[PDB]
Amino acid sequence: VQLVESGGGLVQAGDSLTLSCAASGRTAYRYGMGWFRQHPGKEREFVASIWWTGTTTYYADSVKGRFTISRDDVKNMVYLQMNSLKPEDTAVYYCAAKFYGGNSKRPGDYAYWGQGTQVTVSS
Amino acid sequence: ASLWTAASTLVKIGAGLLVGKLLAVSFGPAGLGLAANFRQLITVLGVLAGAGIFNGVTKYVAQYHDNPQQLRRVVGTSSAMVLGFSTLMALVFVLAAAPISQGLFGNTDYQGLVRLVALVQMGIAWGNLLLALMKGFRDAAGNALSLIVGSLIGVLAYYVSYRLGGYEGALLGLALIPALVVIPAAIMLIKRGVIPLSYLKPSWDNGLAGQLSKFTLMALITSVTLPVAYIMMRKLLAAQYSWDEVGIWQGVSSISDAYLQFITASFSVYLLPTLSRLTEKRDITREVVKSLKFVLPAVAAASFTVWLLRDFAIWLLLSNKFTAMRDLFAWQLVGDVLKVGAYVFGYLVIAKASLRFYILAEVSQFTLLMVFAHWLIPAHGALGAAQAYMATYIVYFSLCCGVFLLWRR
Amino acid sequence: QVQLVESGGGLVQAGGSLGLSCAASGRTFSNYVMAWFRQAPGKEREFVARISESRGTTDYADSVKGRFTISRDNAKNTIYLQMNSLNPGDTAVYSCAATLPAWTGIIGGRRPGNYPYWGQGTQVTVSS
Repeated sequence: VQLVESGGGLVQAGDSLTLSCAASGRTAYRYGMGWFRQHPGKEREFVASIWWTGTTTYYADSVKGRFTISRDDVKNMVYLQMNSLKPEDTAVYYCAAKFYGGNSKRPGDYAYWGQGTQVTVSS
Repeated sequence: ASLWTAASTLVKIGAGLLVGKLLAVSFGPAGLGLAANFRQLITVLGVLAGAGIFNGVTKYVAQYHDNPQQLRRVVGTSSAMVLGFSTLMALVFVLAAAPISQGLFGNTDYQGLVRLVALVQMGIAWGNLLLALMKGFRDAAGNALSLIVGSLIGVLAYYVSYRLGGYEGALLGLALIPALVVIPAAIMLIKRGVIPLSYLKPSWDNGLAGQLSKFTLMALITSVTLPVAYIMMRKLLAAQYSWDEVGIWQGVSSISDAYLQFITASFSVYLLPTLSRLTEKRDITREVVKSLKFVLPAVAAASFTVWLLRDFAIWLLLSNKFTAMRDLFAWQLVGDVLKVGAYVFGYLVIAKASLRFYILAEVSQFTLLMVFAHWLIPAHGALGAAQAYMATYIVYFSLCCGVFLLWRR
Repeated sequence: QVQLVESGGGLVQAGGSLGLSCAASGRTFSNYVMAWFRQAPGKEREFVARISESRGTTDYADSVKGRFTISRDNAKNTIYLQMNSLNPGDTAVYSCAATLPAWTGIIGGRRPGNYPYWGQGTQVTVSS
């Protein structure tokens, strides 16, 4: 499968933003997904992930309650609904995929990656 | 007689699917997963309440049905065991309602539900005793009509319980289904006039009580092995993932339990009485082998058909919110074949009434379930539980054949 | 899997006030019946307040009615609990809970067992 992201951009502090990851390929339902963030010059860090069955979702402490990860298997799309955006969320956001996965925090447990989308938030 | 059993098993299956469907559509995978540990306790109560002697009750009621003095001592000692154990069970449920809720649900938020079981289990113990007595007196009609009515009112009680009480009501409904059967069983026992009512006066015969105690140890051993195993496995699956993921794996077992129940009676009344009369090892092997020649292809064909229609089965019996478990079918349905296959070796141990071998078989299943769960579940979730269920009975079936071949020689 | 995060709580003088907020990370948040529960060391989690998923109908315990107020903000996936006229009888660990309408039934809206999704709990302590 191939992941193509979009939805990023520049927003003010406190507004919402939804990131979309379009997965191109078959058996997209059997694949678990995860959203990662990367600071310029630092390693990739875990933001959120969904279990391949779609029943369980995992979030980081700095993330839980604010952002929401969901899936639409009809359109093979994965979403990251971000709500109370703050300058600390300014990074490059990557969506990742794994077959029968989606329950890890490490990037090495995700085979396919997306091109990444930059989300900057001021104030 | 056997057509009465078919009528009972049919209404029980249809009602079980009906209440299983309503629970799924209403509360979804979180409800099916959270309720499974509670449903495990109810079936254990049907196995281990009233001292779990009702298999021995039916056996000895028919054995002494011609001797009036010994028949009264059998029913009298059976009522005593039921009365004493049902009361002790009530005290256990009112004093430990919070720790029992914790073990089953992971929190103490179901105390009132557990405390209510203290009254509900009384209907299970007394109801199953009245059913066992009707079976001992060869009253297949009175037994079947009581089960049919008990299934019909159970649907009515479940619907009213969940509409009013919500989810905890639906849980109360799941307990009220086997408990309410004491209402029609009692009415049927009265008007059919097969059993004198004075016989139910609690008396104590140390001879029959010790013999009936051996049936209590069987239910004791049964209740603290596979049920305990399945409880920790669902709890570990919920903690590492969610109760929603437990309901995904629970839907698979719930679907298989439908067709796996009719096949159970196909080699229950047809196999167990036959394995008791035979005494030669050659004649024992001639029926163990020939029973597998029928049981194995029957479950294989049935289970394969379920996998062929896994999507339709999920949509029909559950909801399309359970669609993720379609991949669980291949692993669980295989384990179902090997589990029911090894049942032939299990009913052989019961036919010989060997407590030693019965303990070894139950703990073997318990251990294999626990080792294969600590490895598969934390990594694969519901698929890990469906893989542990298959890996357990792949090894357990192979062990059962090796144990049988050593015993046969 | 709907997951809730508590925010708020701490010390407060008797008679004073305190606001408690619960944030939810999950889909279709407005579909859920949201509620507040409290619990003392050893006791069962006790109902406090509940807000419906449609018209916004509220329901309060007899021991908080008139003093506590619950409300929701579906645009921000958060619920709130304004606690006024606090007495030492309100010292507990307050938890927010989410569930769907079918789990509550017609008379089961105050039992904690009808709520499968829970928050982390926050400590609330009233002085004297």
